[PDB]
Amino acid sequence: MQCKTCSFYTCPNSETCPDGKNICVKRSWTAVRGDGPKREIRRECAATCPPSKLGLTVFCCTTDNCNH
Repeated sequence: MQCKTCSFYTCPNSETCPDGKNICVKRSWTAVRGDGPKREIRRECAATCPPSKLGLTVFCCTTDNCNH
């Protein structure tokens, strides 16, 4: 599989995903901690997505680098 999972909000580069998983994933939530951005759209590779319960905005993708 291949699913880019950067920390910024615009990583068009490519990033294959290891492990026996197979997908792209992202979760976004607003939260003012220090000086970061607003909606933290963290990302990662998995079967469908992280263990989010959808309370967080999950965004997965069944294809090569998708969720930038």
